[PDB]
Amino acid sequence: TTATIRTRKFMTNRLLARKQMVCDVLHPGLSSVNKTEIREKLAAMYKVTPDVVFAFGFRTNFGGGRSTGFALIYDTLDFAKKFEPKYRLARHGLFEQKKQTRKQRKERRNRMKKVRGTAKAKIGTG
Amino acid sequence: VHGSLARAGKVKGQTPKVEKQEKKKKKTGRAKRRIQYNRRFVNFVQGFGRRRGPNANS
Amino acid sequence: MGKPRGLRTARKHVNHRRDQRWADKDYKKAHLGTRWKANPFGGASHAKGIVLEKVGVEAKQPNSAIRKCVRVQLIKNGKKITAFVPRDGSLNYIEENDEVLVAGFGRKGHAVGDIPGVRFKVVKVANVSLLALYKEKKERPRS
Amino acid sequence: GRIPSVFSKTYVTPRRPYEKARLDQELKIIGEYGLRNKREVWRVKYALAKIRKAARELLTLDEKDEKRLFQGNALLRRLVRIGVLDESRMKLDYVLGLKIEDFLERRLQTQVFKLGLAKSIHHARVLIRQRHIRVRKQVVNIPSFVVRLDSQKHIDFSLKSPFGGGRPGRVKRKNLKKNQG
RNA sequence: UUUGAUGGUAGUAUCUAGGACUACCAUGGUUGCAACGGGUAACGGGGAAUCAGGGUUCGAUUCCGGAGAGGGAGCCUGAGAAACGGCUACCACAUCUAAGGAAGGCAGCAGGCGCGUAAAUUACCCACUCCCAGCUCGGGGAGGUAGUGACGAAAAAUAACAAUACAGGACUCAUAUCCGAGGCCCUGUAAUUGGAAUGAGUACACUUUAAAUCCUUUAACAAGGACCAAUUGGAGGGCAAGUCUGGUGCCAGCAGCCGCGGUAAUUCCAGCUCCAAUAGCGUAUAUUAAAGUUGUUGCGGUUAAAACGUUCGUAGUUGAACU
Repeated sequence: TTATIRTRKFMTNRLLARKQMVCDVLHPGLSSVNKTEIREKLAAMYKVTPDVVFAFGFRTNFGGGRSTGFALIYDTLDFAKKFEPKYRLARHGLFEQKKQTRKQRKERRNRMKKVRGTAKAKIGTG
Repeated sequence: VHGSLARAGKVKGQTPKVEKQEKKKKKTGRAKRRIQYNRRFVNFVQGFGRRRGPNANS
Repeated sequence: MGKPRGLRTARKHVNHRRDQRWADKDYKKAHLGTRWKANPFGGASHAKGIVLEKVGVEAKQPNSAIRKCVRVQLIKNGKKITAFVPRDGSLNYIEENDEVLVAGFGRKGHAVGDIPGVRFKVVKVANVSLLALYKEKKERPRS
Repeated sequence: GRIPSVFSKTYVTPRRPYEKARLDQELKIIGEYGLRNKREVWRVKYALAKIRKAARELLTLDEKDEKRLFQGNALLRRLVRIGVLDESRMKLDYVLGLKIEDFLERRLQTQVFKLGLAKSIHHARVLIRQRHIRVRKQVVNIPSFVVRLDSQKHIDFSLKSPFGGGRPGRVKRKNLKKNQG
């Protein structure tokens, strides 16, 4: 497989303790890569404990054979859970909360406008 | 004044309705322009045809 | 011939061509408001209507044939016009008081050929596209 | 929003539609380059007329005034980097002599025939649009790829292709699949 | 210009100038260089369509500005509103009512009726761009994102390489507007047959994204035409294209115009073919070019349309040389 992850546009910043990096991934024989096995071999790039890799952005070139994609390396495991647009941990699966469902929720906040303080209507019928 | 109108469709109850039954899906756009390219150059008589036509019978 | 060739006659020139454009028959046709007052079409390409009677227009001589037109009242402002139907068949396919779609004929409003006065042309009848039912690719519903 | 389809529209239909002495000038252009139809023909004629009017209205000014030169050299460089015109003819007059029948042979659908690989100019539309061609690393699936001048050194196969053998047909796989049935 | 019109003057009023409003004087102010009035199928501008130039037509429409939320008027709070996803009334429409009464404005996003030639989902989320709040975190049908989508732009399926079958000219050569051999630097028609490719689909997984789908990337499947089967128009001229065959007989009809048709039709209706542009193309209305038929560039006025019957004449337009 071996994926030949070669990295460019490399720059680090301790403004948010990160390593900005775009990586060139080659697709030699089979298909486009899956993200979770790039992790432990980009944890063979600098050995940065593969659950803190977060290499989430990719697009395969035309014809088949290449992929230039973004990889932001946090330094610590909870600086990875500090700044972090939270739907990126929705991909690196740790979070799924609160069905709303963004239509039933936006009629919750309008139905409970006709109560006064106590909200005695939410306890009876539902 | 006006006589009548019911003489409409006199041809359609008169023609003996012969049909085609066949004819062969042909070479379309990419290959149509090379079939008709050689028909500009298949024999190409190279003659003054004495006031003739390109695709008549004779 | 004529025109003032002095340096400060831009006042006269744009006055004149404004004055004299009102002799042109093509300018003044589109600048008088009669695409709504005189046009039984509502200043537009098509119109819909409901027919009244299927009639025979006597064609202008040298040609001599009754021409099988249809006199229709369009619903936009209730005016009653006469349209021509093409492609013989075309009146055993009408069956009077079906809703019709009507268009122009081609000479930018006024009449065209051997048919005197008739300026409009029937396009669809009862939604089923008269040019396509003439070649029997669509069938008019028996409902 | 925005203007999204910012047109710069090609595919100009001809002025007078039927007359033969221009209709059959362009018909054997489809013969010598096995094109699709007439819209590929006047597309480059549309492309030729814009660089002409550029070179026309540049020629209405004097050298050395910097209006003429500075859009001048950017015109001829984009031609010779493509390479339809070349390095002996590098001023504003020889571009006016350029007609279309050298522009329609700088396309990659004819470059694949000028090297002994296509075996037909009508096979060359099929081989390009079957993902069996490559320029310099890139697999290209269009006939109208205008090639650059130094890019001419690198049109080869891709070895991504089933020639020579990667899933080799796969009608070659079907060669030994028709036997068990 | 009574009932502010133009100015002076003192005031009031407003955040402030000001006839903005009041009181008193003055009689001004605009006008053929088009005022005033009317029309407008008029929101203005950036800009859009089309030409060699000069131009004509359009601009409801994503950007700036104005304007308004059924029709008018009024107004509260607020730094900011004459706010209507605030209130108050009248007018018009509608709503509930146990008949006392109570509330309503989708020219926000979707959706329904209606009018119509004429215009899509009662979908998903704030990851984006930014905005707002007490404000790293909430909210935002602003916004992004799928579903409809031939308005419009772009790249391009509908075959390709060979064999013999039958066949053409041409190349060598018997020969020369006759004629054989290698038929051939040829091409067609072959449900002859046998081969090489392949994306169209399809399907594991992948990438994709807020979560997705589609494309791209894709392990397995997938072409022999009988099918994965391209149609829209025309074949008198203008206008590239059968003096084809049956039908009808100034009929039916066709035709933008010219013209066709009256028991031989190059124009109808069909068969057999052919030609144009091609995932397109035909028709209708408008508009630009064509138009040297609106003429500044650039027309015409003896007879084709056109020098006032005549001369004065103000506005206007044009005006000798000289430093």
